[PDB]
Amino acid sequence: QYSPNTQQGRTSIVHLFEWRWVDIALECERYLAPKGFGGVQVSPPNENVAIYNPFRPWWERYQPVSYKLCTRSGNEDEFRNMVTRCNNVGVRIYVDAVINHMCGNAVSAGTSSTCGSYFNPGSRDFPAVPYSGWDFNDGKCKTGSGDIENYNDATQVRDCRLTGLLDLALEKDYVRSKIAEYMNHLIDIGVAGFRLDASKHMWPGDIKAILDKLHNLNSNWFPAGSKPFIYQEVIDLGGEPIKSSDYFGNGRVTEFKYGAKLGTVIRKWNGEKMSYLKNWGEGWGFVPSDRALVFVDNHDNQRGHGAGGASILTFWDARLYKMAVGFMLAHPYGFTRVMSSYRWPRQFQNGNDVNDWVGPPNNNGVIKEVTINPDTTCGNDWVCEHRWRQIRNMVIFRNVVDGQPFTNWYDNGSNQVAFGRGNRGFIVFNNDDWSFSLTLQTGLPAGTYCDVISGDKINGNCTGIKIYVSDDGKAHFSISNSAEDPFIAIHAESKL
Ligand SMILES: *[C@@H]1O[C@H](CO)[C@@H](O)[C@H](O)[C@H]1NC(C)=O
Ligand SMILES: OC[C@H]1N/C(=N\O)[C@H](O)[C@@H](O)[C@@H]1O
Ligand SMILES: [Ca+2]
Ligand SMILES: [Cl-]
Repeated sequence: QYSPNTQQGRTSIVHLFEWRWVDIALECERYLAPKGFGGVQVSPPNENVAIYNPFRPWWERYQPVSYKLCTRSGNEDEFRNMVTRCNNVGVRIYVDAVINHMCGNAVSAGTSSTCGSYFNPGSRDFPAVPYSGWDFNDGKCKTGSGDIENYNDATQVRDCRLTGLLDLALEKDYVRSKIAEYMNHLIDIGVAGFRLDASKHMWPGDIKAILDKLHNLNSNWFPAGSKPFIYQEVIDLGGEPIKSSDYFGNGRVTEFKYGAKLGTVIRKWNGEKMSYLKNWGEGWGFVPSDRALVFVDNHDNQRGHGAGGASILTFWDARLYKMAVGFMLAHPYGFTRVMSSYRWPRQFQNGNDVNDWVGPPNNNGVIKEVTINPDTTCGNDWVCEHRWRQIRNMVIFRNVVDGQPFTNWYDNGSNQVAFGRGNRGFIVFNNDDWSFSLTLQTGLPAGTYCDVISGDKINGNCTGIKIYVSDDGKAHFSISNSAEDPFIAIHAESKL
């Protein structure tokens, strides 16, 4: 249950946030498969409320109306087509499962849904599922408002409404069955696993009951006995009665402390320095590596909607972001998820982005397709971080060094550090305000290696910086604090 089910040799998944199924299918074939990406986390594929005020925000997809595969990303046929094509090329699909709640209790009854399904929040009526008033925790929640009021009370955090979202009575067999019916439909379609949205707001035991109802993966693509990959979104930064460890029996958990701390260290906030990353991992109080799903930023906190705060690094901070992602992909801790976003007009007022609700690039509500520019970058406002040379090459770096131990660590007591992965790869970082020029032990076999951050290895030649490793495994590295990308990475496959 803790295995990603990716193809051997592929070690990361990418979140193609708000992408259309047709665009993801093409991407699997033209880019993801060729570049060695393990899989894709897709946005919720089930019908949601169509919110027009504000105009179609990204968060409307976290307010379910039914389990019909019909959204702004596409319909069920397009969804199945995407899963099939991606699987045939060795790229897995992971579904964002929104199973803790339905839509806001204050949402107007009617057919303002992505598939026209009728729903009535007021009377707890969702005929397309179907769910009724007997299927929600209204009578179970003990708060005066019916919403979660105090996170220090583990009970209301689970039984009450998260900011007004109707809370499903997950203890009922009927509700558990409708949810499992939905998930098994996806499993039989070919998905390899799920991101359980808002797991903190569900009892570990209720999740387990649901998981016990799931089938094994589609035997047309996976070996018999394969279980779906499960990673639960649990925000645990300490200081709360709920611990992410309470969920280890169901699968992996999102380690939000990872990005929050990496961000403060790289930004060099309050005395933090990269030299302190020598014992990065459990040594920093993180969950066990084999139970962790790590990432620098996620769809919520890159726009200040989750946990991590102002320390979180995103594509907006391009230079430092590439460094954080590089460190993450080079370090052996956890299973890595790469973010792929779209640009929106950030409008800061009193320290807060008033346009944090803006949905994906669109034409009157219809999501724009991902266009590919001649330099492999994307158009139509899709950022496509997964296509940035520095990030794409580190995704490959992780595959190449998979299994190799963390070794040959070096640091200058400040912000210039380096380390290798067995004898398959080596990486160097310079985050100090002065240049780095030193000869280091890399542990790599003698030869000429192409730096994969500044360039590529194309037809027996390097398009960027070249590194020369001597017989003793030593090599000289020179990185100016003025370099566009203040770090260098070389591996077994970038060797000339
Ligand atoms: C490497 O690049 C040089 C030009 O810089 C060229 O002369 C040479 O043929 C290239 N090597 C290969 C193997 O293509
Ligand atoms: O930040 C509040 C809440 N909001 C959420 N999404 O908007 C998360 O699913 C949940 O884990 C988090 O605790
Ligand atoms: Ca709940
Ligand atoms: Cl997440």
